[PDB]
Amino acid sequence: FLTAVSSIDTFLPVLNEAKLQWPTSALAASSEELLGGYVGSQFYLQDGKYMQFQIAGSSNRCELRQMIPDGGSEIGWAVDDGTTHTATSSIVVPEQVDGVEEVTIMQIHSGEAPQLRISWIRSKSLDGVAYEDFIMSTVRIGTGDSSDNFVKTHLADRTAGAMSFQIDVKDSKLTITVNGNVVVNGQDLSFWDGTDSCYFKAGAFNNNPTSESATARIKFAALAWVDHHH
Ligand SMILES: O=C(O)[C@H]1O[C@@H](O[C@H]2[C@H](O)[C@H](O)[C@H](O[C@H]3[C@H](O)[C@H](O)[C@H](O[C@H]4[C@H](O)[C@H](O)[C@H](O[C@H]5[C@H](O)[C@H](O)[C@H](O)O[C@@H]5C(=O)O)O[C@@H]4C(=O)O)O[C@@H]3C(=O)O)O[C@@H]2C(=O)O)[C@@H](O)[C@@H](O)[C@@H]1O
Repeated sequence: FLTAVSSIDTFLPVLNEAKLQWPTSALAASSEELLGGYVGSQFYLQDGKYMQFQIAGSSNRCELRQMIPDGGSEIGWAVDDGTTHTATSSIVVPEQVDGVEEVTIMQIHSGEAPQLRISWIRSKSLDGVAYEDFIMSTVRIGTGDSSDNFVKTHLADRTAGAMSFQIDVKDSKLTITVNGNVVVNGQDLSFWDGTDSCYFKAGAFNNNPTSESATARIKFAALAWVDHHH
């Protein structure tokens, strides 16, 4: 068998507060199964150090979903509880194979919709400007499908090396920090006030591929989910 992610220390904290959804939103592995060596080509320890996710198919996923720690059930939190909800990661996004067009690698999601997706995308025009092979944030400020429901931002061009992300939610404001630099500062999340079902996700969620067989692949050198009280 392939080497399991839980065979080293690095990812135990997040695995203790996650379930794995694969190849759909249906459960693939509970937190205890993840901590206890769940492994396959979709989810294995790569190069002795990376938690690697792989998935093919439109809207299929191999994704961690935030859980209450220590064997608990699904978590839900609010964007304005006065704490800071923080997701940190260090991600190697390799060159994606032909047919893969957008891969969501971190999210904030609720009972109804994704508040935030951080995704790699092959090609995209944003605000009249073309970008290629880059990392994007998509924030929902509404529940509809037209442009004004979203704020989409170029976060960084994709790099060969690891790229760090920090997602902070505090007092209905979102901050995104890439390689130590604040890119998105205080994006408003007030539309979501009253929602108590938000949670973090991370991994690989395959969006709008041109081929159903093309396999997205994303490597995490680090991932953590932490609520900071103030
Ligand atoms: O490309 C465009 O045309 C526009 O796309 C806009 O972004 C899109 C994305 O491309 C994706 O389509 C994205 O997909 C969302 C999807 O709409 C749902 O919200 C889905 O929800 C699932 C949850 O992630 C979660 O896995 C949930 O799990 C439940 C479930 O009951 C399950 O059975 C289990 O037992 O318990 C779990 C639980 O843990 O809570 O299931 C949900 C499900 O219905 O399957 O999540 C995906 C997602 O992961 O984000 O939607 C966005 C969008 O914003 O609508 C945007 O880029 C726009 O600019 C483009 O024009």
